[PDB]
Amino acid sequence: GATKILMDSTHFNEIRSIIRSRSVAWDALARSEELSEIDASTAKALESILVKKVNGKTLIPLIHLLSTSDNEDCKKSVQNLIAELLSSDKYGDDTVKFFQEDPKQLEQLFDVSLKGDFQTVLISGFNVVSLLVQNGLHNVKLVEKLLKNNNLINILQNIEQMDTCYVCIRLLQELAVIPEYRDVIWLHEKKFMPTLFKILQRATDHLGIQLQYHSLLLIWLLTFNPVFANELVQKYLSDFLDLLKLVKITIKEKVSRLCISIILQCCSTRVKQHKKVIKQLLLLGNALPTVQSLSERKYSDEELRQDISNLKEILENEYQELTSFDEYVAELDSKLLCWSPPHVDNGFWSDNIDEFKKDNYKIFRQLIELLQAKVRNGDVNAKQEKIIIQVALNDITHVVELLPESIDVLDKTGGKADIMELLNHSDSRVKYEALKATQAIIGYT
Amino acid sequence: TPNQVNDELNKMQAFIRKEAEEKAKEIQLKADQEYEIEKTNIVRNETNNID
Amino acid sequence: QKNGIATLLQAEKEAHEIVSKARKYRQDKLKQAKTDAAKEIDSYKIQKDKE
Repeated sequence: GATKILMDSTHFNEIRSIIRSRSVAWDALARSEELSEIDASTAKALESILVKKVNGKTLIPLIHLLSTSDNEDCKKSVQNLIAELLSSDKYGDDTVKFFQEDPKQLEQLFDVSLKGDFQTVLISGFNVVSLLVQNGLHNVKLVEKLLKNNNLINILQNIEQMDTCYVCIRLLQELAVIPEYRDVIWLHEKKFMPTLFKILQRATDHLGIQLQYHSLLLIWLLTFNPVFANELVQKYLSDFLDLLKLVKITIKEKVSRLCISIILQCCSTRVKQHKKVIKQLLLLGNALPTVQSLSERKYSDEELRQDISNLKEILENEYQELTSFDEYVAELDSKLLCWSPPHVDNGFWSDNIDEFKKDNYKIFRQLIELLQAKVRNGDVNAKQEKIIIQVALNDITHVVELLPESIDVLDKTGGKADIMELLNHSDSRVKYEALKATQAIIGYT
Repeated sequence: TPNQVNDELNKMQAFIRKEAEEKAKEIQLKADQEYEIEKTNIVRNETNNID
Repeated sequence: QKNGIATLLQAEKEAHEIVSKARKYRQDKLKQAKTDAAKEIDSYKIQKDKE
């Protein structure tokens, strides 16, 4: 009736079909006086009224067999019929109203949920998770109770059973659907982190990717809160750097855009001092090539591709500055250079090496434009201009030495002639750098 | 057989329903984050002007 | 066979409709953001007048 989820995955469907297929007679229990005869009669009648009237009458009656259950099959069928009537199209919101009128009515129901065998800890928990974040009924009690559940602890932590793991996980995400109710889920998140890292490791190697997808979905939903996302990458760097590779290698773009948007949320400006995250991730995680290949890749969703370009741009924004290549860009834009080991250090030369030529050697063109402008006009060699043009000569020299295809431009830009005309200068240093660049053009012929 | 055909059709509608569900969810989350963010920005500008 | 074609076309219609719901929700989020900005504006004006 009102917000009935978890009808998507076929697992919950096969589970609901397997549990509700059990054979138990409420009339036989009424005849054997195993429980309340009135409640058993209402149950036997409701069974035939379901499988094929309003609720609230048998609500109190089912509680008799709920709070007190002599048989496990009785309670199992009770909770099964409970969750089935909750998601029932016939009853729906009416049933929800029975939970909405009295908040303490489902409290004991939640107290009787998640106990004993793995079969019985599923359905009662399904109805409980369904009610906890249902419509108007919200309690920190159900969260605190479910978080400390040791019966559900092994259910969610089961790496053997994928069905139980997926049921408990999807229920975890569904209960975290309200971020305000996710605070406790975020505090106890240490236990959910392990199964997540497990889904990530199993990811690195039918519908089996749906579990990892819902898990990554819970991760991104928890990253929605900048506080929980503040300790996100600040906790596990190991499980964090395994995102982009497995997401790119992931066929479906669900988990791909999930890891992309979650990691983007991790390095986001919205997170305090999130620069260190993207820094180490692009450093020890080699996210440069991953972002390059992902940006060169394709995506079906618009949001996935847009967030891809945005995250790649965000990474490339502070990655270029380490080793600041923009630092020289300021000197070029201001047309004033200085003494710095920018073209001197080989590492700095290797860092901005990839940014040297973008579109038709745009950066190289911007590099030769300054010297050419200091050549055809002006061209007065004293103090500043001399050391600046000399530094530009040595830098453009290291550049042409690095880029073998960078020669073809120097001839068409009039740079070969200005470099050769720089052979004879007033300063021995300018002539030395210019002769060095001359031998550099002479290096490959 | 045709049974698997209609089942495949229902499966297709199911896949589209799942894609649409995850999309709507992502829309709601993005709505929460964007609402908080925009409110924060407006609050920042207002706090600056007020100060 | 036709059931599958109709399920597929209706699937595309459901995907586009979910996308439209996402757009309407986004514009609505922007609207709620402007409204919250308005309330914050009135509160800031009240605080400035009070100061």
